[PDB]
Amino acid sequence: GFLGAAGSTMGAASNTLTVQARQLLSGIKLTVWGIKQLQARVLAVERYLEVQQLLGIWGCSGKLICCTNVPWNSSWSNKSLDEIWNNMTWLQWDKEINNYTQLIYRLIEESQFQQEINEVELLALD
Amino acid sequence: GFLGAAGSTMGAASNTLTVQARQLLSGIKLTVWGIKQLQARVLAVERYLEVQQLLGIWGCSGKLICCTNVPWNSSWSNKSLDEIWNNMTWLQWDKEINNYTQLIYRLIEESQFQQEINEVELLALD
Amino acid sequence: GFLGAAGSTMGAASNTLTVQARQLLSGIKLTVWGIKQLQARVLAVERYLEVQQLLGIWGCSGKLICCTNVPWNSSWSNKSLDEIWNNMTWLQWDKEINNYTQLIYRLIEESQFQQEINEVELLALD
Amino acid sequence: ENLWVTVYYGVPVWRDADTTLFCASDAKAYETEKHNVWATHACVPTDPNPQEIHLDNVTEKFNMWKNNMVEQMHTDIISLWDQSLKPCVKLTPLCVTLHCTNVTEGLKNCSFNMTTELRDKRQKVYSLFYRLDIVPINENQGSEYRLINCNTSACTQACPKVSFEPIPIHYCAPAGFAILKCKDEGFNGTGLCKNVSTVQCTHGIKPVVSTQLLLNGSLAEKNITIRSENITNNAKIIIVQLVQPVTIKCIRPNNNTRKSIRIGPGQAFYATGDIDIRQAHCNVSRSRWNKTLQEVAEKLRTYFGNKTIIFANSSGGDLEITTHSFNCGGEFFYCNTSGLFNSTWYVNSTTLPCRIKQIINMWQRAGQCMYAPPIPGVIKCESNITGLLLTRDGGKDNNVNETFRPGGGDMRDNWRSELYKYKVVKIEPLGVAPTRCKRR
Amino acid sequence: ENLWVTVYYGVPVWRDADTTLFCASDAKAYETEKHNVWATHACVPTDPNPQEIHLDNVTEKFNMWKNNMVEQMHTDIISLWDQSLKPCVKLTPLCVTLHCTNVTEGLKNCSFNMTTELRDKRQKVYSLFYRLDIVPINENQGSEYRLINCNTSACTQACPKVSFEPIPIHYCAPAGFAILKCKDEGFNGTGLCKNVSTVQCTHGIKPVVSTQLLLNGSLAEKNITIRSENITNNAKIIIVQLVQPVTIKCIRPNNNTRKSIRIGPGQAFYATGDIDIRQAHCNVSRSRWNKTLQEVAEKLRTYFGNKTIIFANSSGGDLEITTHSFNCGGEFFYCNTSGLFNSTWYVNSTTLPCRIKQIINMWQRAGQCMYAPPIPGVIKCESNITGLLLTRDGGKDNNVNETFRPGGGDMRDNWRSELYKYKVVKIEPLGVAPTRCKRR
Amino acid sequence: EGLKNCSFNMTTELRDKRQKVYSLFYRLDIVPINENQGSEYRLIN
Ligand SMILES: *[C@@H]1O[C@H](CO)[C@@H](O[C@@H]2O[C@H](CO)[C@@H](O[C@@H]3O[C@H](CO[C@H]4O[C@H](CO)[C@@H](O)[C@H](O)[C@@H]4O)[C@@H](O)[C@H](O)[C@@H]3O)[C@H](O)[C@H]2NC(C)=O)[C@H](O)[C@H]1NC(C)=O
Ligand SMILES: *[C@@H]1O[C@H](CO)[C@@H](O[C@@H]2O[C@H](CO)[C@@H](O[C@@H]3O[C@H](CO[C@H]4O[C@H](CO)[C@@H](O)[C@H](O)[C@@H]4O)[C@@H](O)[C@H](O)[C@@H]3O)[C@H](O)[C@H]2NC(C)=O)[C@H](O)[C@H]1NC(C)=O
Ligand SMILES: *[C@@H]1O[C@H](CO)[C@@H](O[C@@H]2O[C@H](CO)[C@@H](O[C@@H]3O[C@H](CO)[C@@H](O)[C@H](O)[C@@H]3O)[C@H](O)[C@H]2NC(C)=O)[C@H](O)[C@H]1NC(C)=O
Ligand SMILES: *[C@@H]1O[C@H](CO)[C@@H](O[C@@H]2O[C@H](CO)[C@@H](O[C@@H]3O[C@H](CO)[C@@H](O)[C@H](O)[C@@H]3O)[C@H](O)[C@H]2NC(C)=O)[C@H](O)[C@H]1NC(C)=O
Ligand SMILES: *[C@@H]1O[C@H](CO)[C@@H](O[C@@H]2O[C@H](CO)[C@@H](O[C@@H]3O[C@H](CO)[C@@H](O)[C@H](O)[C@@H]3O)[C@H](O)[C@H]2NC(C)=O)[C@H](O)[C@H]1NC(C)=O
Ligand SMILES: *[C@@H]1O[C@H](CO)[C@@H](O[C@@H]2O[C@H](CO)[C@@H](O[C@@H]3O[C@H](CO)[C@@H](O)[C@H](O)[C@@H]3O)[C@H](O)[C@H]2NC(C)=O)[C@H](O)[C@H]1NC(C)=O
Ligand SMILES: *[C@@H]1O[C@H](CO)[C@@H](O[C@@H]2O[C@H](CO)[C@@H](O[C@@H]3O[C@H](CO)[C@@H](O)[C@H](O)[C@@H]3O)[C@H](O)[C@H]2NC(C)=O)[C@H](O)[C@H]1NC(C)=O
Ligand SMILES: *[C@@H]1O[C@H](CO)[C@@H](O[C@@H]2O[C@H](CO)[C@@H](O[C@@H]3O[C@H](CO)[C@@H](O)[C@H](O)[C@@H]3O)[C@H](O)[C@H]2NC(C)=O)[C@H](O)[C@H]1NC(C)=O
Ligand SMILES: *[C@@H]1O[C@H](CO)[C@@H](O[C@@H]2O[C@H](CO)[C@@H](O[C@@H]3O[C@H](CO)[C@@H](O)[C@H](O)[C@@H]3O)[C@H](O)[C@H]2NC(C)=O)[C@H](O)[C@H]1NC(C)=O
Ligand SMILES: *[C@@H]1O[C@H](CO)[C@@H](O[C@@H]2O[C@H](CO)[C@@H](O[C@@H]3O[C@H](CO)[C@@H](O)[C@H](O)[C@@H]3O)[C@H](O)[C@H]2NC(C)=O)[C@H](O)[C@H]1NC(C)=O
Ligand SMILES: *[C@@H]1O[C@H](CO)[C@@H](O[C@@H]2O[C@H](CO)[C@@H](O[C@@H]3O[C@H](CO)[C@@H](O)[C@H](O)[C@@H]3O)[C@H](O)[C@H]2NC(C)=O)[C@H](O)[C@H]1NC(C)=O
Ligand SMILES: *[C@@H]1O[C@H](CO)[C@@H](O[C@@H]2O[C@H](CO)[C@@H](O[C@@H]3O[C@H](CO)[C@@H](O)[C@H](O)[C@@H]3O)[C@H](O)[C@H]2NC(C)=O)[C@H](O)[C@H]1NC(C)=O
Ligand SMILES: *[C@@H]1O[C@H](CO)[C@@H](O[C@@H]2O[C@H](CO)[C@@H](O[C@@H]3O[C@H](CO)[C@@H](O)[C@H](O)[C@@H]3O)[C@H](O)[C@H]2NC(C)=O)[C@H](O)[C@H]1NC(C)=O
Ligand SMILES: *[C@@H]1O[C@H](CO)[C@@H](O[C@@H]2O[C@H](CO)[C@@H](O)[C@H](O)[C@H]2NC(C)=O)[C@H](O)[C@H]1NC(C)=O
Ligand SMILES: *[C@@H]1O[C@H](CO)[C@@H](O)[C@H](O)[C@H]1NC(C)=O
Ligand SMILES: *[C@@H]1O[C@H](CO)[C@@H](O)[C@H](O)[C@H]1NC(C)=O
Ligand SMILES: *[C@@H]1O[C@H](CO)[C@@H](O)[C@H](O)[C@H]1NC(C)=O
Ligand SMILES: *[C@@H]1O[C@H](CO)[C@@H](O)[C@H](O)[C@H]1NC(C)=O
Ligand SMILES: *[C@@H]1O[C@H](CO)[C@@H](O)[C@H](O)[C@H]1NC(C)=O
Repeated sequence: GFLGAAGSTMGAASNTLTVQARQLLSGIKLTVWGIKQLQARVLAVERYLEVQQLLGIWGCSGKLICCTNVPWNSSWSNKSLDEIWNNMTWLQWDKEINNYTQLIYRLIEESQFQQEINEVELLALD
Repeated sequence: GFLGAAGSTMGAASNTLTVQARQLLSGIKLTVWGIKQLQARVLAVERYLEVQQLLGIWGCSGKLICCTNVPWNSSWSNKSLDEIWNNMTWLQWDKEINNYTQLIYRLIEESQFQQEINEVELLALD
Repeated sequence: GFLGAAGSTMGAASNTLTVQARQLLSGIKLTVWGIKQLQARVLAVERYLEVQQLLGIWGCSGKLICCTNVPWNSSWSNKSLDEIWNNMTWLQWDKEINNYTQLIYRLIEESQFQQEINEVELLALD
Repeated sequence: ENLWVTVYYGVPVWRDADTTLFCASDAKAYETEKHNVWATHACVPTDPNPQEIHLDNVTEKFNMWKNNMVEQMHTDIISLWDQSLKPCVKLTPLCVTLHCTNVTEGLKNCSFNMTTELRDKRQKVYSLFYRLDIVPINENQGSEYRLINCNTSACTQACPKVSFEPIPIHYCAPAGFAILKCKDEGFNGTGLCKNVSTVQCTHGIKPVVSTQLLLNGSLAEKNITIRSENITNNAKIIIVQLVQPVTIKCIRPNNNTRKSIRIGPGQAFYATGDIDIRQAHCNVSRSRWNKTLQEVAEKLRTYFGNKTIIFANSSGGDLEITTHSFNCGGEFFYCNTSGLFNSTWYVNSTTLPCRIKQIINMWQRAGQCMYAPPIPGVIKCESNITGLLLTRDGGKDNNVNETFRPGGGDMRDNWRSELYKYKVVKIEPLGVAPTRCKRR
Repeated sequence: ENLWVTVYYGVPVWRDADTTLFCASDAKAYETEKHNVWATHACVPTDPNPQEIHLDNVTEKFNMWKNNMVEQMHTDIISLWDQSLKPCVKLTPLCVTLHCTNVTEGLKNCSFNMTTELRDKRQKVYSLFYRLDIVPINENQGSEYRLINCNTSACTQACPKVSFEPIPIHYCAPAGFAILKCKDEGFNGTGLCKNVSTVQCTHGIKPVVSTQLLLNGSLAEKNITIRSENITNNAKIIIVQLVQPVTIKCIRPNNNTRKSIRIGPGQAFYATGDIDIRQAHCNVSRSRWNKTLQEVAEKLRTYFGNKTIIFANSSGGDLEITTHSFNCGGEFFYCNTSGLFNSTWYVNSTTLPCRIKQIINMWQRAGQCMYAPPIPGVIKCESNITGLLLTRDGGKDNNVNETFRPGGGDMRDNWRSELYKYKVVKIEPLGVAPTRCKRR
Repeated sequence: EGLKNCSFNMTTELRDKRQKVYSLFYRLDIVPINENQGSEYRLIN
């Protein structure tokens, strides 16, 4: 499985996922290059821990292909799943979708990964 | 939702959770501030990583509101669920409960997240 | 529960787990100790993180005794589960299995955690 | 009715923290080389917006004294000085024979032999000094003085491009640590503050060096404010912060200038070139101050009961401490605070002269003298006075006349001046509770 | 029956590492600016309790020779020396014309010109030197000597407030790494140790400044102990650790004193004030050593067969190596070890004089001389010899007389002394096994 | 042309003797100290 490969249409692109995930975290007296290494590792680690933190409040840091019933809001792009998986492509998709994403990166953290035990109240308590 | 909010009673306080979780992780040559930032980010990262490790061995890093059938030991405060979620409040709760907490912060890692495949042995092996 | 203890046979050893897991993360102007502490914590942080990344793509970071339907390949060892839990021992077991480990540490990231929603496609989409 | 252990994650639980803290500000130019000792963009400009929120109902005990931050900032500022001075000159050749002359009082007029840019040629070179820069070498002789440090310590001149000018710094707590702000002026630093908030980074503290009188610090409201570790320890510090501002505009009345001499090839020393000569002075008209102090005394009597009270001068101790003292621009003042603290305060129906100095022993360290640059200017201070480092007399004079002197008791306390409102804490996201459940 | 891949997390599996290691100890004062060369509390006092645990049946191959810690400590401790000396004086104002004289042997009595606190006035100043501090400038003349470094190296004197006194450091491993300890004395550092344990941080290891004889490191049990990379390489080092200690109480018998002279204005050099004058000495009584060595010989015979054996002097090589050498207080010794290694060990039915030095070339570095502070004291050592850097004669000379000389061939091996018992490892939590299951 | 042959006084390893020492310089290493004189150049820095 390759790294990058975003011109693979989005479903076929997902024939690869986890090798890119490894690239998120590993490359696959004081002194100048030593302080640069230290700073670099921390920035990569802290950025890596931010997306794992997203995969906390989004859920799915376990199941690394993610489910919620959060609404796909029809104010976003109406592009078909058929176009998306089999003709359209990741960089190009984010460059279409980013104008919506600051909604989604909060509206995603709904009850399923923000409030659902407040609903388990009715399942398990009287 | 706000940050902090401990004076909301513990159930209503839980109307906020995930935003405080973000605050655990990001604020929402040598040079003197440079080394201090580098130390600071590492301490935050490791401390944030210490509670993810707790959410490992306690379970529930995959589900940031948590379940186990571990005993609520009646040697602890007998305060009612009704009082707790609807009149009591998190600082004022921990400052009543800390005396017990170290027991829980070990006894919580019972078999459900500490041993249970040793029991899935009975479920899946002859 | 002790640290280490690999000479307890692999099942009896697994009477303990999570206390060894804490040891993965905490020990339970400047002089050289100041910069070496900072380097040290980051290498541990990265390492702790690297294995959590494995427990992403292998799954099971949410259930720290792990399951998959991935093949046990008969080219590795035909040694019995009976031998393994009750007579064999972790260091001596890795000194048998290391000759295969690099195969498994990729082959384990089969679909169950690497791809499986591509299969949930048939479960949930027409 | 059964119960189990349950956990809610990220719930607000917090405790006092021995944690590290880090700088932010507005960006002054984004340039890493922007001329400054405090925060030359080496301090990261983390969000200048104080994104604070109400701790509605959140009752907290504050602790101005066992606070980490005082010691942290104190250690910090001293490190800022070192890692602003290492970038510029050590004056290791400057302790040398100084000859001096007397001119219209205590601004001494002087010349000396030194290395040029060449480590062979002597050069005769010329500078003013304020008398308090020098001491006699062995005897009362016209050629025989040394700089006041040389006796035990080495000096370092900072580039005029290391401006000591107090740009505020915001301390951020790093994430998983947080700041609690006592959200009232009607408060003293120990016990409960009933109204409160949280901040990721503090409102700019204002690290004006300050020696006895709090410059530049924010006002109170409702009443004048008084703060101390323990008021029954008469010897240890009393901080005042005022409900009313006061303002001072001290001046060097003398047309005095940079003279630049190479003392070694990389090493530009700033000698002091002259223009009649008059003592440095200040204007703060008495009656505003007087009736302010009349209320300061009343707030103090709200501890002590109905005493007549005096504010009296600091005396006998080191001039570095016993004057009120501060920077303006990049040059340092040592004012005979007596004229503003020689005053009396009954119960019933009720301007400084100053010395300039080029050498300072800042934070009272051994070694590591700073020779401040002589600023090129008829220098003008333009600043607020807003609070007092008082001391109450060791005269436990049995309920009659108990009284005060201002002091430079700790430069930590010159920061407590603002740090009092901020309590730094760890969040522990570990919400163990009873409820019921079974695993999914 | 069928099987799948499965993983247990965090089960015990480990391998050797290039991993970094960090300090712990007790806190001596919690002052960040303490008087100490090894740990000014900038070494974090990670738990002083060794929370060690059994490795019952855990058969771990050890390797004292491919161990990372020797090289790491060698680097770390050299870093500490520089980080203790950078704060204190370099002695560029000291390599100069020295005039000297002879007095009751080779503690030369001397004077020189130098800069004072002022970069103009020559001061004539006076000090003792031990003869091995100096060399002649060009020719055999009374005015014509220089300090022994100046030929190729610059000197630097630590404040007497940077004690070399050996406070132990405990090496912690970072988390996800650990120390394995051979839980036996009846062991040598290569191959299996059958009885073992693990700890996060090494039990106390003395920095052990040592040069030839292991001082201060602990004793064995069951037998005297021998360690080598390869015993058949007669040239490379042999280490001994004894079952029994011997104590040595070396002395400067001369009442000699700190003379502080200013050498630049922030810079303080410690010249050496005098009181009869006698050679440095070490009381140890022969027969305890003699019959201890008779067992060292018997342990060694287990490798070689029934030889009569000799321990003989180090000779001919640089005095910095070829004398036994160590600190007391802050001042260093170089002793004629011959008097304790000039001895014979049959099979059949079978105290030193010393030179002080004010200069040392520690770790055999180019540059970076230490002029050790001459101590204000009749210095007394109160310490244990416990082991030997032996060297067996390279001349193979077989079947008659095979024999040894003490050496100092690498100060890495002066640390190997105690390090042998510790193996530093990564833990890999990656427990692949067969089992069988289906996802929940 | 433009490779000047030069000598100067300096300290040695002793902080006393003005050792007379010798070096070449390519001309662009130096400038005149004040005036067009054979003893009177400084390093261009
Ligand atoms: C807090 O104490 C501070 C000193 O510790 C006070 O800060 C500044 O101190 C300096 C030196 O004493 C003063 O003098 C100069 O001021 C000018 C100001 O230029 C700006 O304003 C003019 C219009 O008035 C405008 O034409 C210019 O373009 C600038 O926008 C500076 O250029 C000089 O470098 C030098 O700073 C300052 O006046 C004084 N104040 C400020 C804001 O700089 C400070 O005033 C004290 N603050 C309080 C609240 O007490
Ligand atoms: C390992 O080698 C070390 C030296 O390399 C030995 O440590 C110490 O070395 C110094 C200098 O040679 C000795 O001299 C002085 O000792 C006094 C002792 O003060 C303490 O004891 C008295 C009572 O005896 C007590 O009243 C005091 O409060 C102190 O508790 C110190 O004040 C001096 O600073 C200086 O250290 C030491 O005697 C010597 N021993 C110790 C334990 O300090 C060390 O002995 C060697 N250890 C082994 C196992 O061989
Ligand atoms: C901080 O705590 C206070 C209470 O100390 C909150 O104010 C009010 O608290 C009551 C708690 O019972 C909330 O329920 C109300 O109770 C009254 C009877 O006491 C009832 O008549 C009302 O119909 C309601 O059930 C009440 O809503 C709440 N009112 C508000 C919004 O002020 C306060 O809200 C808490 N503040 C925070 C954390 O924002
Ligand atoms: C005490 O202050 C005086 C006045 O600044 C210093 O004396 C001499 O000052 C003049 C500047 O006024 C320097 O230059 C000379 O100026 C006159 C015109 O005023 C001009 O006719 C001459 O050709 C020359 O340029 C003069 O160099 C300076 N003298 C010295 C010794 O530098 C005096 O230096 C101060 N006293 C001490 C002890 O430094
Ligand atoms: C700069 O250096 C020169 C020499 O290069 C200094 O000249 C010296 O000045 C003194 C008078 O101040 C001359 O008189 C003699 O002084 C000694 C010591 O005080 C005294 O014992 C004698 O009786 C006599 O008065 C001295 O001959 C003269 N030359 C030398 C080589 O010392 C000059 O004073 C220095 N100037 C500055 C501004 O530093
Ligand atoms: C304003 O400051 C005071 C302290 O100046 C803060 O609380 C007070 O703290 C002191 C010392 O902890 C307490 O005083 C001691 O009380 C005992 C018992 O009566 C007495 O035996 C001792 O001699 C001593 O006086 C004091 O009780 C305590 N309470 C009060 C109301 O002052 C206070 O939290 C701060 N309050 C505000 C609104 O800023
Ligand atoms: C000292 O008093 C003067 C007024 O005499 C203050 O202003 C400065 O005055 C000087 C002349 O004394 C000015 O220099 C001249 O400026 C013109 C116009 O730019 C130029 O063509 C001439 O060649 C000459 O340089 C100077 O510009 C003026 N301003 C400054 C900042 O020096 C002066 O502020 C007082 N001294 C100090 C150090 O503040
Ligand atoms: C060799 O060691 C001797 C003895 O320490 C040094 O000789 C001279 O020592 C005396 C101090 O004992 C210094 O001051 C003189 O002391 C006597 C009393 O002892 C007193 O009567 C005198 O008035 C005077 O104060 C004297 O300065 C010192 N001699 C020198 C040359 O400085 C001698 O310094 C040592 N040798 C060398 C080459 O330095
Ligand atoms: C400290 O400095 C002074 C000078 O300020 C030194 O005085 C010099 O001492 C020497 C004898 O040691 C005198 O004799 C001459 O020495 C040269 C070189 O060895 C030789 O070629 C001549 O034949 C003659 O013997 C010399 O005249 C005298 N003055 C000077 C200017 O050199 C003093 O010795 C120094 N003392 C110390 C302890 O460093
Ligand atoms: C104590 O030390 C010895 C080594 O001093 C440790 O094991 C021994 O290691 C040597 C070198 O690796 C082995 O020697 C070589 O053996 C081969 C095969 O017999 C021979 O051809 C070579 O000439 C050479 O002698 C030696 O076999 C090996 N094993 C033993 C049992 O000595 C030993 O692990 C350490 N033991 C303890 C209890 O500390
Ligand atoms: C080192 O080994 C050598 C050689 O085996 C030992 O040297 C010999 O030591 C004896 C005393 O044990 C010396 O005897 C003395 O000789 C003097 C001068 O005639 C006499 O006055 C005494 O009564 C006594 O007999 C002997 O000279 C010496 N021989 C040689 C060749 O050096 C030595 O003892 C061993 N130990 C040390 C610390 O050197
Ligand atoms: C060198 O031998 C002396 C004995 O003479 C050792 O003890 C020190 O002796 C000096 C006098 O030579 C003592 O100074 C005196 O102390 C008393 C009481 O403190 C005071 O009244 C006198 O005015 C004078 O200061 C000194 O206290 C004493 N102890 C020390 C630590 O110096 C000395 O230990 C031997 N020298 C060295 C460097 O060890
Ligand atoms: C090293 O330093 C010595 C001095 O310690 C230099 O010797 C001096 O050299 C000059 C010529 O270059 C001699 O002539 C005189 O120069 C003055 C100053 O311009 C002039 O006014 C006189 O008319 C005369 O020409 C001088 O006598 C001589 N000695 C001294 C004590 O100055 C030497 O040249 C230097 N060498 C190097 C290579 O740097
Ligand atoms: C160490 O391994 C030994 C075997 O090396 C364990 O010893 C016994 O192994 C038998 C297997 O039949 C067990 O029944 C015994 O229970 C084990 N010994 C005992 C008494 O426990 C030994 O326990 C393991 N050591 C530890 C880890 O304690
Ligand atoms: C990109 O799309 C083209 C379709 O023309 C395809 O042939 C090519 O292999 C794709 N490359 C990938 C998989 O990124
Ligand atoms: C004081 O200064 C004047 C010049 O202003 C000078 O004539 C006189 O000699 C000086 N006197 C003393 C004692 O310094
Ligand atoms: C300072 O205090 C002393 C009394 O301690 C007093 O005599 C003096 O006049 C006061 N003022 C000054 C300017 O010294
Ligand atoms: C030896 O020292 C004496 C004083 O003890 C002195 O008189 C003599 O000149 C010295 N001789 C040499 C060659 O150092
Ligand atoms: C050192 O060894 C040599 C033989 O190499 C011997 O002659 C000499 O006496 C020994 N002792 C000393 C102090 O040189």
